Amino acid sequence: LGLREIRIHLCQRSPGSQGVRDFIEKRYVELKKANPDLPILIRECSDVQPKLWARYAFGQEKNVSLNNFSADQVTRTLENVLSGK
Amino acid sequence: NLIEVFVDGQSVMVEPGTTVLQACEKVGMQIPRFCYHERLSVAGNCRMCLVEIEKAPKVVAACAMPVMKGWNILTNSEKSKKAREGVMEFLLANHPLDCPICDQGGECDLQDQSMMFGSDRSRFLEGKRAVEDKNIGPLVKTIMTRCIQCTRCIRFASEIAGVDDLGTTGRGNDMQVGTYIEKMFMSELSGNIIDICPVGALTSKPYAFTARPWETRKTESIDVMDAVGSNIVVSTRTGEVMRILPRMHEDINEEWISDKTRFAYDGLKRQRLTQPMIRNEKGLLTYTTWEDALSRVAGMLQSFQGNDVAAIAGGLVDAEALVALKDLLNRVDSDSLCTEEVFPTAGAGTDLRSNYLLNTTIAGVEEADVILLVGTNPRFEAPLFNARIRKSWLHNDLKVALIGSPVDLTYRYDHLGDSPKILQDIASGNHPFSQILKEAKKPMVVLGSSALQRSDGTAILAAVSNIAQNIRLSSGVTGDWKVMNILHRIASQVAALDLGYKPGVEAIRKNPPKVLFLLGADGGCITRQDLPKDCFIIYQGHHGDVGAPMADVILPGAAYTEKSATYVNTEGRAQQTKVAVTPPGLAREDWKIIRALSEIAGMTLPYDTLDQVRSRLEEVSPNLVRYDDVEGANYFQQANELSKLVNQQLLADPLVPPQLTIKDFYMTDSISRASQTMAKCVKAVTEGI
Amino acid sequence: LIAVDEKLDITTLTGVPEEHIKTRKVRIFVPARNNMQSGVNNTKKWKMEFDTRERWENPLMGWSSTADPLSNLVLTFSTKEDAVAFAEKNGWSFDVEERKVPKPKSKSYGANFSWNKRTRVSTK
Amino acid sequence: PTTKPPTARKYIWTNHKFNVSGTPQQYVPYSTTRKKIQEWVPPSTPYK
Amino acid sequence: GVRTSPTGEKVTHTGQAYDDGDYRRVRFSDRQKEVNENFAIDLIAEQPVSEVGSRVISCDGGGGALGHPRVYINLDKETKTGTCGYCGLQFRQPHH
Amino acid sequence: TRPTIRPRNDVVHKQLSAFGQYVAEILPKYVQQVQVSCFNELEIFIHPDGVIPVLTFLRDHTNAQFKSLADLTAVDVPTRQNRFEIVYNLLSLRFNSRIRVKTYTDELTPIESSVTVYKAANWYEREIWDMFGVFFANHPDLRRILTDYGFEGHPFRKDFPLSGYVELRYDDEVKRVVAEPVELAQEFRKFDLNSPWEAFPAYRQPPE
Amino acid sequence: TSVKPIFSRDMNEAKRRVRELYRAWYREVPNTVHLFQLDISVKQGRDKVREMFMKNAHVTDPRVVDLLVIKGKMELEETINVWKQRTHIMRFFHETEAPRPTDFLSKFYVGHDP
Ligand code: SF4
Ligand code: SF4
Ligand code: FES
Ligand SMILES: [Mg+2]
Ligand SMILES: [Zn+2]
Repeated sequence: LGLREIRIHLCQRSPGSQGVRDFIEKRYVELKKANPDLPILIRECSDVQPKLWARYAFGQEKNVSLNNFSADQVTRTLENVLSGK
Repeated sequence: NLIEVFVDGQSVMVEPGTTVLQACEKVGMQIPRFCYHERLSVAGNCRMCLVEIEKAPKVVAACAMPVMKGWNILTNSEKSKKAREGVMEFLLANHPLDCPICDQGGECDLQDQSMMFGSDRSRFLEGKRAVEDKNIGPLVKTIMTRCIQCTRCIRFASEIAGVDDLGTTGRGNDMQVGTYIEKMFMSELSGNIIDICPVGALTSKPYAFTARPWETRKTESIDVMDAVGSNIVVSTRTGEVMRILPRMHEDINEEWISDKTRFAYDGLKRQRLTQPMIRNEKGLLTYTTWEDALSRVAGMLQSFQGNDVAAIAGGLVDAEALVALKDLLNRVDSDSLCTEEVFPTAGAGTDLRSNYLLNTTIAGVEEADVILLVGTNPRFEAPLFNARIRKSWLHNDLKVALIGSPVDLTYRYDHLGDSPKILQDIASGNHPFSQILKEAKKPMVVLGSSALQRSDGTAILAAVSNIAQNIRLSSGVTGDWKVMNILHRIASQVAALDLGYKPGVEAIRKNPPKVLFLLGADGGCITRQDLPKDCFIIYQGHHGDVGAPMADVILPGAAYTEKSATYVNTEGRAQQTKVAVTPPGLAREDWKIIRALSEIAGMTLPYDTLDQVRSRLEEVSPNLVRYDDVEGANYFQQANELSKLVNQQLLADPLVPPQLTIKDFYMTDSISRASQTMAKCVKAVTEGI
Repeated sequence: LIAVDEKLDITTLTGVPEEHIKTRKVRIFVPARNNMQSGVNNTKKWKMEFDTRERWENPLMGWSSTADPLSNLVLTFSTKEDAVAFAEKNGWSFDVEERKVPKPKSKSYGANFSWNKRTRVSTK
Repeated sequence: PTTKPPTARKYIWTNHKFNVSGTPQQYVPYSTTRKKIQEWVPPSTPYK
Repeated sequence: GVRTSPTGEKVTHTGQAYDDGDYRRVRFSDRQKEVNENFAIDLIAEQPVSEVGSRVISCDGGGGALGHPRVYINLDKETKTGTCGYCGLQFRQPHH
Repeated sequence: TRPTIRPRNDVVHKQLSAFGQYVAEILPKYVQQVQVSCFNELEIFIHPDGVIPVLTFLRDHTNAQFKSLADLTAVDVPTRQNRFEIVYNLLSLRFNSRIRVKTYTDELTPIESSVTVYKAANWYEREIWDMFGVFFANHPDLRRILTDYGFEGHPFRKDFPLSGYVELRYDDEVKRVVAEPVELAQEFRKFDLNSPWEAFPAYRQPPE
Repeated sequence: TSVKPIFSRDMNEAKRRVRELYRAWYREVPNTVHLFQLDISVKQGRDKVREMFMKNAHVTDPRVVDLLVIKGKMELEETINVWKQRTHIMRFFHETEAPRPTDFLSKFYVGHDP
C-alpha cells in the first residue's frame, strides 16, 4: 500500500521506448513537481523492453512493462501506481 | 589524402606526416627504440631506431622522419642490423654490470633489445664510467650509473607533470640527469617516471629488491583510491600483493596512475580487520565467531525496524555490497540509507544521472575549447583528469579558468576571485568570461563535488546549471556536446547515487537511529555524540580507523584487491575489480556478509551468488552491468527546470578546496592512512630534504 | 553422416569435477602490455584463465599452499571467437574483454619549436 | 692437509660435527620470514 | 651477534622469532632451533674503509674470476663512503 | 666457413620436393598439402579419412617403401576447430628416407585404426586415446595403457591441469589407499617468461 | 551439418546400447562383490551403478552417448578381468571424503569458496 519509490527503465534509442522517452521529455517535470519527496529514478536499458518498477513498503516490487506504449499510456499507468488502483 | 608507402615491399596507406616508425607499426613491425615514447615528444637522440630507405645512402631516424610518397622501408636490412648493433654496443659499453642487483632485471628494455638486436660479445677493453647517485625523495630510487641519457624523464616531467625540475647538466660523456640541487621531485604523478625509464636508473623504492618480474602473477583490476577509476594491474606473488602498475585505457587512465594509487598498496597489510569482534562486560572489543556476531546483529535487526535503522556507506564500498545492504534495510521497511558525502537533492537530485555525472567524458576534454572549474582542485581530487586537462591545454591552447582559491595547478589558467558572487555574475552576463563562454564553440563547466559539501551546495549547483543554460541558449542548441559536468572524488558515490542512496547523512542527523550500519564509513561524519545513547553500531569494513573503534560489533570485510566488485567512476562508466588475493583471516566478501546476516535474521535475500547479485544490480540500474559503455541520455533541460523553482542565497565564504597541498593529497582515505609509504611522503613534503 | 541440432558439449567427457565445471568463471582477454617495457609482442594472442582462489601459508616452512587445480591453467587462442567456442563447449562460465589497441597519434618533431604554440619544449 | 693446509677464515667452524639425526641437536625447519599482515589492535580504553 | 627473544628463543639474522602465544614453538621442544651465529651485517660493519686517491674505483670482491662482477664506484660525495653493493665494501677518498 | 651455422642440403631438399609432388599427384583425393622444411623433412597433410589409403600406398608402393612406423602421436591445439593433429612418422629403409603424414580430428570424430597397415599402431593408438581422448574405429583392443585404473580425464590435453584433480594416500581407518582431491603443500609457481620483443621476423604474421 | 557418427546413428540406437551396458553392469555387481571381498551390499553396488548412470542423463548428443558407453565398457572390462583392485572399486564410493557443506550459511562459515 505504501509506495516507497518508482523506477522507469527506458532504452535511449530503441523504437519501443519512444513513448516513454516522450513522457520524460515533456511530462516528467510536472510529475516530479507534484511529488517532491518521491524517489523517481530514470535509468537506461540496452536491448530489453522498458520497465516500471514500484517499490512498496517492506521491499515489495512490481514491474509493469511499458513496451510500445504512448506518452498518454505511460502517464495513466504511472498515475495508477500513485493512486493505488 | 593518404599517401602510399612500402614497408619491405608491402604497400600501406598512411596520412601525410606519419613517421617511419608509425608506418612500420601499421604493417605490424615494431622498430627498436629507447627514447621514443608515443605519449611524449619526439627527441631522436638514442639513435636506436635507425632504418634504411631503399635508395637513401644514409639511414634515417625512424621515430622522427616523416614518410614521403613511394618510400620503401627496409626494416631488416643489413644496414639496419649493423646500425642497431653499433648503437647497442655503445650503450652496453658504458653500462654497469648490475643486472643481478638491479630491480629492472627481467623486464629491462636494454636487456631484451640487446638479446634481440645486438651482438653477443663485447669489444670494450677500457674502464667504465661511474656516476654519483642523486636523491629525489622517498618514492623514486636513483642509481644513475644505469642511465642511458634517453631524456624520457625530462620530457615526461615537463610536458606531462608540468614540473621543470629535471634536466641535463654538463656536456659530453660526463652529461648527467638530475636537479643539480638537493630537491625532491615530489608530485602526484611521480611513479610514471619509474615506469617510463627503460633501464633501472629510476626504480620504485617501496618495491626495492622484493621480487622479480617472472615470478609475479598479473591481475587486471581497477583503482579505488579516487573517482577516476584508473585501470591497474596488480602483481601478486605467493598470495601477496607485490606491486601496482598502470594498465592502458586511453579514455580514462591513458597509461598513467597517480602516486596514491601506485604506492598505497602497502596500507593493505596494516591495521587489518581479520576476525569478528564484539564487546565483553568491560566494554572492550574481543574476538568472537561469525555465528555469534551475526546472531547478535540479527537479534538487534529483528528488535528494531523503521526509520530507527540507518546505514552510512563509505568511500571504498562496491555496488554489490551497497545493493545488498539496501535490500536488507528495505526488508524491515527502514530507509535511513545514506552515504558519507553530500549532493544537492533539491529538484531532480539523484533522479537523473545527467545531473551528477561528468557528462563530458574524460576523453571529451581533448575536444573542448573553454573549461571553467568551480570550487575544485583537480590536481589532487582527480590527478588523471587534471593530466588530461593539461594535455588538452598543451596540444590545443585550451583556455582554463578557475573560480575560487588560487591553487597551483600544472598549467597557466585565468583566475576568477574566490567567491560564488562571481558565479552569479557570469550567469547574469556582467563578467567578461560570459562573453568568452558565449563565443566559445565548445565550452565546459566542471563543478567540484567538494564544493557541494558546503551549506549552500544547492545554490552553487543552481548557479552553474543556470550558466550552462545561458551557454546553451546563446551558443548552438543542436549537437551532442554536453556542457554541465560534476567531478567526484569518492569511488562509491556514483554507484550509491545510481542505486538510490540518499546523499549526505542529513537524514540520519534528522532522525537518530537505534541501529547504525557503518559500511566502510571511516569519515567520522556521524559519531556517538550525535547518536542516541545505547545506539547499536555495526561497523563492517577492512580497516580499523574510526568506525571500528567506536562500533559495538565489528565485521571484517574484503578490500578491492581481495573481492570481485563493481565500481562506477565520475563519468558514469562501470568497471569490475577482479580478485587478486583472498581476504585475510576470517574476513569475507561484503555482500556475502550481508546475505548471511539476512538469512540469520530471517529476511533472506533472493540472491546467493555473485551472478545473482549482479542480476539484482541489473534490476535496480542496468548501467551497473553495462561495463565499458559510457554513453547515456542527457536530461539537462529537465534538471535545470527543476532546479529553478527553488533557490537560496549563496554564502559569503570563499571557495577553499579541502586539499590545498601535496600532503593533503597524500592522506585522504583509510588505506592511505594505514600506509607507511604515504607517511614517509607526508614527512618528506612537510620537513623537506 | 548423421545430423545433430545440438550445441556441442563435452563436459561429461573431459573428466573435470562438477564443482570445477559449474563454479568457475574463466576470463577471455588480451593481456595488457607490461608498462615496464615498450614491446608489444605479448599483446597479440587471446588468453583464457580462471578466477583466483584461496592461497594460504604452509605451517611448516611458510610456503604458499593451494587447493585449486586450475590456478596455473592459462590457454592461448588466436581469436575471441575460438576462445569463446572452447569455453562454451567445455561448459565453464566466461567473461569476455574486448581488445584495447592504442589509437593512432600525430607525432611531429617540428612541433618542438613552434613560433607561437605551447608545444615548444624548454629543453632537449 | 698437513702438506697443504686449507685457507683459514674467521667464520669457518673450529669444531667439526657429524650427522645429528635422531638426537636433540637435530635440525628443525621453520619459516625465517616475519608476519606478512599486521592486524588492528582495538583500544584498551572504554568508550561511549 | 645472536640475540635472545623474551621467550628464550634465539633470534635469526632476519629477525625471525616465534611469538609468545604462537603454537609453532612446539616443534622446538626436546630439540633445537637452527640459528647461524655469524652475522654478515656485523662482519661487514667490522670491515674497515679503504682510502684510494681516485674519483672512480673498481671492485670485483677479490679473487678476480672467483669474485663478483666488476663494478665501478664513484667517490665524489664527501659526506659518505662509496659502497660496492655486491660485497658491501666501503671506499673513500683521502680527505683533509 | 660460418662454423656456428648448420650447413644445408639442397640436393636432399630437391629430392624431397620432387617426391612430395609425386605423391600429391598420385593421391589427389586425400592429400591437401605438401611441405618441405628447410632442414629437409617432407610433411604431407591429408584429409582425415584418407589415413588407410595414404598409409597403404606409402607402405606398399615400389617407389615409396615406408615399411617402418617410426612414431605416432597427436598434438592438442585448442584454438583450432579440429584441435587434435594426428602425426605419423614413417621410415623407408629401401630409400633411406623418412616422411611425415598429418591429419586432423576433434573430440567426437573417430579416426580409422591403422593396425591393418602397421602393427605398432596398436599401442600407439591406445596411447593416443588414453592421453587425448581420440577414438580409433576398428581397434582390436582399445583401452587405457598408461594412466591409472579408473582415471578420469585425458592428461595431455592443454586444458588439463598439471597436477590433475585427485591424489593418493593410505588411509588407516579404511585400510586401503584412497583418492582425495588434490591439495599442494607448495603451489607450482608459474613463470611468465616470454619477452615482449619479437625475435624472428621471418615468422611474423600479418596484423589482420 | 552432417557429421561422422561413431555408432548408433540416431538417439534410439544409443539408448539401446545404454540399456545393454546397464544390464551388463547390473549382472556384474554380485560377482564383483564376491571376488573383491567388498564389505558393501549388492544393493549398494547396484545403487552406485544406477547413480553413475543417472549423472549423464542430460546428454542429448548420440556421439557423446556412444563415447560414454565405450568408456563404460572399458571400465566394466577392467572389473571383470580383476585388473582393478579393491582400491579403485571403493574409490567409486568416496568412503573417506568429508561431506562438503552445500548451504550458503555453512559455506560462508567455512571459507571463501563460492
Ligand atoms: S638497467 Fe637493464 S642492463 Fe642495466 S643493470 Fe639493470 S637489468 Fe641490467
Ligand atoms: S633516468 Fe631513465 S628516463 Fe631519465 S634519461 Fe636516464 S634512462 Fe632515460
Ligand atoms: S627511438 Fe628514435 S632515436 Fe631514439
Ligand atoms: Mg624503471
Ligand atoms: Zn665488491
